[PDB]
Amino acid sequence: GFKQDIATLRGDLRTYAQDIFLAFLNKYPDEKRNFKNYVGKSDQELKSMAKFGDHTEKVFNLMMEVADRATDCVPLASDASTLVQMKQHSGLTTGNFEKLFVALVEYMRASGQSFDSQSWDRFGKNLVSALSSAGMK
Ligand code: HEM
Ligand SMILES: Oc1ccc(Cc2ccc(O)cc2)cc1
Repeated sequence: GFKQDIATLRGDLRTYAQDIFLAFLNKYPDEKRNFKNYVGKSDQELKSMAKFGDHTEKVFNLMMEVADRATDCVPLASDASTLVQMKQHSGLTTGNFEKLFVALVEYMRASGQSFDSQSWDRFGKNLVSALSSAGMK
């Protein structure tokens, strides 16, 4: 289930972080509005850009922590507040997060693998709720 999936993702985190983010950017190309430096690049080109590798991994490092601290796919209020309050998220709305988790669930649903895609969909919904409750528009 969900806890095992966190262990699976962590076991190959660089590869999952990159592949899931690329799945997001390719499903929702207008999301590059927030990622102007990733425009006009193939997947292989992006995976050779230092900040793409570094930042993607740091994002999924924290995403796996927030998942791990959750109870029944419901994140901590402190983790939602950190996500709303981060200088780097000043732009964003809950729709940006909903799209990331739609892409993550579809990636899991297409993978060869026994991911608990249902639990990740709930986690994305519940994180969106926590973000809205903690002040994200
Ligand atoms: C649970 C989901 C997410 C987590 C854990 C998270 C975490 C992070 C972290 C740790 C950073 C700092 C990266 C660094 O500077 O090395 C970051 C930066 C950023 N995040 Fe998020 N993030 C999440 C979702 C999103 C979403 C959905 C978007 C936009 C659609 C987004 C946009 C950004 C941007 C634009 C930056 C800074 C610019 C950049 O690093 O390229 N984040 N995020
Ligand atoms: O180089 C970066 C890549 C992504 C982000 C935020 C983020 C958003 C969605 C995602 O699936 C992974 C990361 C920040 C910096």
